[PDB]
Amino acid sequence: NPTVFFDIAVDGEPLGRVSFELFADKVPKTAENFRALSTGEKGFGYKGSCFHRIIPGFMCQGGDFTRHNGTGGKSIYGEKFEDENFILKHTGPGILSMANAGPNTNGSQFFICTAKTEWLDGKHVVFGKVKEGMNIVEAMERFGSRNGKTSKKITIADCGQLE
Amino acid sequence: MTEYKLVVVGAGGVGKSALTIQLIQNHFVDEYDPTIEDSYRKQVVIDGETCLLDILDTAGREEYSAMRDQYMRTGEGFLCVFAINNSKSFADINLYREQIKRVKDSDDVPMVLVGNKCDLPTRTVDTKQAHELAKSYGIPFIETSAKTRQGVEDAFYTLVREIRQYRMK
Ligand SMILES: CCn1c(-c2cc(N3CCN(C)CC3)cnc2[C@H](C)OC)c2c3cc(ccc31)-c1csc(n1)C[C@H](NC(=O)[C@H]1C[C@@H]1C)C(=O)N1CCC[C@H](N1)C(=O)OCC(C)(C)C2
Ligand SMILES: Nc1nc2c(ncn2[C@@H]2O[C@H](COP(=O)(O)OP(=O)(O)NP(=O)(O)O)[C@@H](O)[C@H]2O)c(=O)[nH]1
Ligand SMILES: [Mg+2]
Repeated sequence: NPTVFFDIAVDGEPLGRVSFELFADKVPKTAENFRALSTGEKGFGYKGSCFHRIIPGFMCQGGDFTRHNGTGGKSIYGEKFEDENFILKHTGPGILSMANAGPNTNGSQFFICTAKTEWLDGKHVVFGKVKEGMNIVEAMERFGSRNGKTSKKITIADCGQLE
Repeated sequence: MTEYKLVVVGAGGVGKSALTIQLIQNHFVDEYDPTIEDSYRKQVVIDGETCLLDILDTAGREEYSAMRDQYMRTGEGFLCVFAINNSKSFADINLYREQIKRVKDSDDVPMVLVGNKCDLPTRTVDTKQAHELAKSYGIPFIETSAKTRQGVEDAFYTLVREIRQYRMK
């Protein structure tokens, strides 16, 4: 399974690095999308994008690199792609899962759980987990709010694939 | 200055946010941007009196219907929105009205029925059906387009008038 990293910044100041294991062995198409978006190798991707919705107690959501407002993003396969499978569940903090607009509408937006969110099981494709830097994700929560609006700009200052 | 707590409810995608953003920000964005929840404040003049509107824009998500009760308790009047091209959203109106009635323990709750998206040519809910539903509730019915602004101020101001009449008693 490949590993990718995000270097997180808060209003342009470094916070730290989060790395993720991507479950290519169970969800290869979905893992590959996130991997390629993390490297930028298709000519577009996560670098420079923000976490537009942070709700403490639930999750941190980001991945809109096209409109930068929470409505955009695109996959490496087209605007949207189908739900690969729902094998993996939202079991607790650190789970990495796809945002969507309903069935079969995966793009680039994703979320990192900060708690168990079992009512999302079967609706969002889980495809990875935080490997290192969960402390960083925990630290991001204070910049969110009940409706998710952030009080500082939380950005992916850099991202890529690790050896 | 009198404050009015308005809550905009209805099925997902009917245009609750588009209506609210038109009122607050005077523009329309043609994007899929589902709401979590948002609160807005706006001062207006209605029938010659300064009113302060506190507007809660809510998510239309059946999977979170239990989360509605808390804001139904606090809200003073409800804009109940359906889309004129979505017959399911028109049926869903009754679920919201029943929930408001049960949470607030009253048949007298200020409400306005709003049929949105009246700029679209292909209508599936006829005005006769909507008028008869509003009449059966004893509440006003207003047709709107958040896209063109048609009826938008009328919908919110009519709801304030319903609250104002309720408070007179
Ligand atoms: C009722 C209030 N509410 C609530 C809610 C729910 C609870 N509980 C439910 C579970 N029980 C057991 C306990 C109580 C408590 N407190 C609140 C909030 C804090 O009260 C304000 C949620 C929510 C989600 C949406 C709308 C309203 C909503 C929504 C609106 S778009 C959406 N979901 C799905 C979202 N697609 C997009 O962004 C699309 C546009 C892009 C392309 C999406 O893929 N993801 C990823 C997964 C998480 C989801 N976003 C999201 O943000 O979930 C927020 C969360 C707080 C987890 C749930
Ligand atoms: N043609 C037209 N489209 C409209 C109108 N009002 C909203 N829309 C469109 O319908 C879609 C849903 O609108 P939106 O206001 O986000 O709906 P909502 O009721 O707030 N949805 P949610 O409950 O998920 O927050 C958007 O694409 C929006 O541009 C309208 O009056 N006319
Ligand atoms: Mg909305």
